[PDB]
Amino acid sequence: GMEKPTNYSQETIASIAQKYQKLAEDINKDRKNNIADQTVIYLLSESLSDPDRVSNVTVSHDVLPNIKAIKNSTTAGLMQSDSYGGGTANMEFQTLTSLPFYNFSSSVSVLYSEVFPKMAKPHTISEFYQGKNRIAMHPASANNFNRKTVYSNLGFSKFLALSGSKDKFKNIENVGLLTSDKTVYNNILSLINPSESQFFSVITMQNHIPWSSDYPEEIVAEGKNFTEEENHNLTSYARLLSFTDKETRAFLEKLTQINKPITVVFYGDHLPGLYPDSAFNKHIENKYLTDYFIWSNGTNEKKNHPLINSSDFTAALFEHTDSKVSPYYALLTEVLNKASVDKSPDSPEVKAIQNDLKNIQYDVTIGKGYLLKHKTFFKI
Ligand SMILES: [Mn+2]
Repeated sequence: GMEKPTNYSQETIASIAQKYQKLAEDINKDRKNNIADQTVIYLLSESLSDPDRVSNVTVSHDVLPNIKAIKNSTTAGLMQSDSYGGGTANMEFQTLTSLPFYNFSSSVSVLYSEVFPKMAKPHTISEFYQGKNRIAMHPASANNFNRKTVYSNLGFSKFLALSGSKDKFKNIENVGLLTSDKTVYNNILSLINPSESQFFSVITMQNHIPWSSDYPEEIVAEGKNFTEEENHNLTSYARLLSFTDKETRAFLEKLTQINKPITVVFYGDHLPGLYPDSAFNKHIENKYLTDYFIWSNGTNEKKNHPLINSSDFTAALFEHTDSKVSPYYALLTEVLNKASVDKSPDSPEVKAIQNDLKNIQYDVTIGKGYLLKHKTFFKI
C-alpha cells in the first residue's frame, strides 16, 4: 500500500505535530476568515482539458473561451493528473484528503477501494461542515468506485445519483449520450441553502467516454495523422466541451446572485483518452495536465500557482479565501508552495517537507495512528 519512511516513529510524528502547530498559529495571525463561513463546491469536470495544449490538434473554434476568461480572473492554472483517460476517483480522493497519490505504492489502483477503508477516522475538508450540509453528486451509480461507502463514512446527508441511493436528480436532461452538466449545475443551485454553510462534492458525467454530438456543427476538429474515428471522437468531445463552457459560465453567474460567500474548486480529472501519444509531439508532459480554477462569488484574489497537484486544492482553497488553517493544512500549505509537483525532487528543502508529509500520510493510512494522540493536529 505504501512504504514506511525510514524515520517513522512516535517521536517523529510528535516533532511534526508541534512544528506545524506553531506554523499554523503564525499563518493564522495573517489569515482573516474561517472556512466554515464559506460554502465550498468541489467540482470534478469529467475529462475536461483544453485541447489547445495538444500540439498536433486543430479545432475550428475556441471551445473553452468562458472558462479561460474565468481562469484569468482568479486563482487558476494547470493541474497535474496521475492517469490518462481514466482514474476519476483517485483525483477525487486526493482533493478531499489532500494525500498525494505519488507517495503511495504503484500497486494501488483505486484509492477508494484499497486505502480509504483502511483509514482510521479519515480527515477531509468536509469535516468542517455539519453532516446535514454535506452533499455529494454523481450522475451514475452511487456504488461506482465505492463512492457510496466513502460518503456514508464521511457523514454526508445526501448523495444524488442515477441509482444506488435514495437521492435523485431533478429535471434530468442529456447533452450527448449522458447527463448534461446543465442538469448537474441546476441541481447544485436547487440545494444551495443561504442560511447554511454547505460543502458539495460533485463528479460530472457529460464528457465521459463515449462522446457523441452532432452540434454545434460548425465546430470541427482534426489531428495530424489521426484516423477518421479519432478525428470524430475529438470533434464530438470538442463540441461537448463547448456546452460545458457556456453552462459553467451561467452556473457561476447564478452563484453571484446568492447572498452567501461561495467558492468553487473546478478541475478536470484527466485528459480524455481519445488522443494518440503522437498528438503531443514535443510536449508529452501535456498528456497529464488539465485545467483548474478556484473561484469565489465575491471578490477574487489571483494567487500564483501555475502548476499544482490534485492534493493541493484544499491548501490552495484556504490561501485563496484567506481562511485560518489547522496544523495539518499548515503542512499542506508548505507543500503547496515549496514541495509540490512544480519543484525539483532533488532539492533538499523539497525532500524535508515531503518527508514530513510521508510520515503523516503513512500514520493515517496503514501506520500506527500516532496522530490520534495529537488531538489538535486536524482542528483549526
Ligand atoms: Mn474521469
